[PDB]
Amino acid sequence: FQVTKLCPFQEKIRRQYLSTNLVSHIEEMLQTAYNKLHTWQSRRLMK
Amino acid sequence: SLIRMGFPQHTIASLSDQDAKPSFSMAHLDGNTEPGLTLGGYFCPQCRAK
Amino acid sequence: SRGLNRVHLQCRNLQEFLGGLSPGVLDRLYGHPATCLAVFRELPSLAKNWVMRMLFLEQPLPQAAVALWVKKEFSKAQEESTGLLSGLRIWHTQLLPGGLQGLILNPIFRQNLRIALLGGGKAWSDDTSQLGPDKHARDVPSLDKYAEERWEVVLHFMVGSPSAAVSQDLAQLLSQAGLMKSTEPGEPPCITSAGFQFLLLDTPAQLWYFMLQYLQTAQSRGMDLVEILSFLFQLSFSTLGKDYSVEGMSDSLLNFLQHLREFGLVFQRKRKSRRYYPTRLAINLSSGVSGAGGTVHQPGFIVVETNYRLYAYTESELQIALIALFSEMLYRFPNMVVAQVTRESVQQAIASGITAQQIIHFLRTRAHPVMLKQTPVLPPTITDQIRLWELERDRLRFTEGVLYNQFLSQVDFELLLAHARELGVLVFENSAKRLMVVTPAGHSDVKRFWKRQ
Amino acid sequence: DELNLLVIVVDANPIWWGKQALKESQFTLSKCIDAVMVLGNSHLFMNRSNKLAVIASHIQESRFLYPGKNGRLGDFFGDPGNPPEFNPSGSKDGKYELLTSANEVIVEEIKDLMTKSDIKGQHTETLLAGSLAKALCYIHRMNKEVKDNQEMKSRILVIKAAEDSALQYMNFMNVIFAAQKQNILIDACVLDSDSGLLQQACDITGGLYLKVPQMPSLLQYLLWVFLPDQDQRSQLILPPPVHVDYRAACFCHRNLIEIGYVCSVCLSIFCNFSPICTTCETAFKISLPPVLKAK
Ligand SMILES: [Zn+2]
Repeated sequence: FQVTKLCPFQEKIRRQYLSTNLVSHIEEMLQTAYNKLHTWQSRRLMK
Repeated sequence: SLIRMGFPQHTIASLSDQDAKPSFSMAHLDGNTEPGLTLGGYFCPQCRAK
Repeated sequence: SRGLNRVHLQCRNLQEFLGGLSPGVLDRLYGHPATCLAVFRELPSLAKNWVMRMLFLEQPLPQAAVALWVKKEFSKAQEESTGLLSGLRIWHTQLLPGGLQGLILNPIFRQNLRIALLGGGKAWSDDTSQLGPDKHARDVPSLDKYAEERWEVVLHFMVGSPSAAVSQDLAQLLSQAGLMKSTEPGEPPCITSAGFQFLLLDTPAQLWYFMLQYLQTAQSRGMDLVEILSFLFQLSFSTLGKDYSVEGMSDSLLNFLQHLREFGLVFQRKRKSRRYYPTRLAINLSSGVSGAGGTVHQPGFIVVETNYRLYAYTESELQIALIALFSEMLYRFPNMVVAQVTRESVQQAIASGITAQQIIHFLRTRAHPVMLKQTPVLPPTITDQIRLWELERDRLRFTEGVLYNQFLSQVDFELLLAHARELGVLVFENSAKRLMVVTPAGHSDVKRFWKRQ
Repeated sequence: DELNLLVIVVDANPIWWGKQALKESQFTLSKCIDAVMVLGNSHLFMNRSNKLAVIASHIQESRFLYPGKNGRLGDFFGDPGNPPEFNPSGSKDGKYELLTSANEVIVEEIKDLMTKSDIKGQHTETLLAGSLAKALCYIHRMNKEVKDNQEMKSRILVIKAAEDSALQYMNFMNVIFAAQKQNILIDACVLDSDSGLLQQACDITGGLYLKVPQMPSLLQYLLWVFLPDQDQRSQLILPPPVHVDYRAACFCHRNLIEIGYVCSVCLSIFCNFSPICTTCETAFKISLPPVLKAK
């Protein structure tokens, strides 16, 4: 996910009129899946 | 025996006008199951999937 | 249609007749009894909702609020109500009272609009006709016979007065609307082509046009007195006046009262005074645009086998003189078997008019017999035979005109064709033989253009 | 040709209307009747063959203002579709004859209701849920007779003026699903009090939860927006868009449910922290509470 999310970041910089209506639809559900993986990155307990 | 019941909420995906907003159930929206041109839908309170 | 399209719809005939009136008469028309009629006769919701908008607003509003009230998906229906806005002739577009193109309604009509909806006063409960506080206390079925007699006399004038000898001037009245035709070799008038359809639906909507027929002269007759008098029978029954109309009347009010009583919408007592009571047929005038009734079993039933169309028989005294007026059928020995050798009798009536849609309407819609019991279409294959009889009268043409022959060039004859076409005197042209038919009405004008070119 | 019907639910609360006049208000209980005087006349102006039905909402019952329940408008109906035994007033409907008699029944019926309000039983508030239970039984009785030829296109108008009481809010939701089968529309006209149950009647059936600001500006939001014709309401757009959203949470619990579970197998939606039963007499296996309690 660290390298996949970087691909559209270097592509939407050439069309600012279209990139506005393309960041307010997928970010709401993507933050939930990323939050579940960010906790286990620093989790040091098996229970 | 059953656990975890989904309690979604009804939204309109707009503020004042429907055509002024990107409507609901479009292309870039995560709801790619039934695409088209609607006016509103539900979303999971634990995942925010419209 | 030959003069009945404006009768089926009431809100369209009122807007067309209002456009050709005097400015002083329209001022008195904008009254409180007329506010409940310009909206009730309508049907679309857009034309009826704008009446409430001009009542609360005290200042003229611009067109910006109208183009925005349709939001975004409603301007298509706005163009349909645009032509109706000029029909009633009550709004007015100013210059810029507070924005751009301010729309305002006539304040004379706005004052009387609140009297019959919100506000009130006193003169509304003092004048007769529009009110007349009086109850009914007379035998109702006894007065229903007089309502049928008023319409039966009109049928005698359409045939030729077989047994009537009344002095009612109803033959010339119906001739102005294209219903009755004067006989050329004789003197009793007959009937036109559009008059046959009136004797089929039997709707009280035609009687509304007869009341406004005398007003079309525009000489010494006002509409404010006719509109306030026509509202009496529009309130169904239990709407009288006892003797209040006797004290408050004049010579003009008595003239319109005698003509309305002979139509079949109101009954008047002896000596043309005392108490008056509206008939039963006036209820269907305010209910819808048409109506049915008059039978409980429908003994009539036609035949859908052969092609001569055996019409129904044995009913009452209404269908006896009705079928003979259509095309004069035949009858045999038993209970008047009508229409049994229809081959030459129908062609006798079609020679004086293209009465093709009235025979089909009488054959299909006579008492609703086949469409209720059977299932397939009522007419078999006669739909093509009826059209053949109408084309037989198109084989010839009796018209006069002059013909111009012997020209010189071909490009010169094309210029002359535009002279008779613009004036409206051209009938048929021929560019291959250089021939043009000109009516004698404009013969003195076509000869002048040829001598100059 | 065509008939219509409008059921107005007036929240006649002597407690709320009795205290509004103290705050220097010009739209009190005496002026609330004028709203029916205008809406009842504008409805008949578009079509003289319509019918009027006004239902009140008192703190003890839902009295029928028009027609009343007394010996005048109870057994015999004064509807315009009954020419016999009713024609001194039901004959000149085209002005102020039958329209005045329609408002006179409301004034005559409210006489017995205003005098029967000794408020000696402390406070009971207005049973607002019982008002809609009487409107469905009235529109179904007339529909069975008018189903032939005619169709009678009607609506449901609700005017909210106060809160609820100790009544079970489940009864207020039974009239919502019972009205969807007949394909009818339910409205809502709040004045000061706000509730989340009345807004549900406008989202399920497709109504409109309108919020009235000041009181004297009431004739504008009940004629164009709350039009019984409901023919151009899809492209009308006059009230502001709905911003807030109130639904339903737990039944017999003091928490906002969003992922919680019921007690066991019944319908009382509670929470997820329940290894055994709660307020019933059932049981529940211990094959899931050991899993949910961990994480
Ligand atoms: Zn339980």
